[PDB]
Amino acid sequence: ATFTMNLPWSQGYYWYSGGAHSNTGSGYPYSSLDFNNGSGGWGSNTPWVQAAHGGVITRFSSCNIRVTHSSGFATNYYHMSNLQYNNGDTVQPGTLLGRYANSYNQALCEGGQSSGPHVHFTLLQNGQQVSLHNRYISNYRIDVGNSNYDSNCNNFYFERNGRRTCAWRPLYR
Ligand SMILES: [Zn+2]
Repeated sequence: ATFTMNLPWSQGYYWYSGGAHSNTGSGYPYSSLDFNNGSGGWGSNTPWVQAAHGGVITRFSSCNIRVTHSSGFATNYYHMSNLQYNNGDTVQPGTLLGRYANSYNQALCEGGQSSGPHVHFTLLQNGQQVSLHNRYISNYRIDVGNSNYDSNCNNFYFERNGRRTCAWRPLYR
C-alpha cells in the first residue's frame, strides 16, 4: 500500500519529541526526531519501540535497526537495545523492535552523543535520509524548525486537526 507511518507507540498513549534534526545533528536535511516516554535517566525502565510501518529489517549493530517499506521509504531507529530481529526479517506496523537503551554505552554502540535514554528516529528514502518537513506520522503533519533541534513552537511542531503539539509536550497517538 501507500507508505504511511505511525508514531512508534500505542494508540491513545503519549511520548515526547524534540525538534527535527539531521541524522548527525549538523547540516541538512532535518530527517530525525528524538522520542522518549519520560521513564527517567540512565538505568531507568525504558520502553519498547514499535515499528512505525511494515517492511524488511536491516540490523546494523546491537543498537541500530531499520525497517524498509516496499516503497523504498524506511525508518531507522538508533540508541537501541534488546533488538528482536535480524537482516531480512519482515515486520508489521506496531511490531516490538527492541527497547531504546537504558545504558549509556549501549545507546552509543556506534558513536554519537546522548543526554539521556531516547530513540533517534530517522526517515529515509532509497537508503538516504530525507527531510521530515510536510511528511505525516499518525496523521500529524511535521513542520520542521529553522535549525537542528529547533524547538520553538512557531517553527517546529506536529499539527493534527488544526492544532499544534510542540516539542517536549505530550504527543498522543
Ligand atoms: Zn537524534
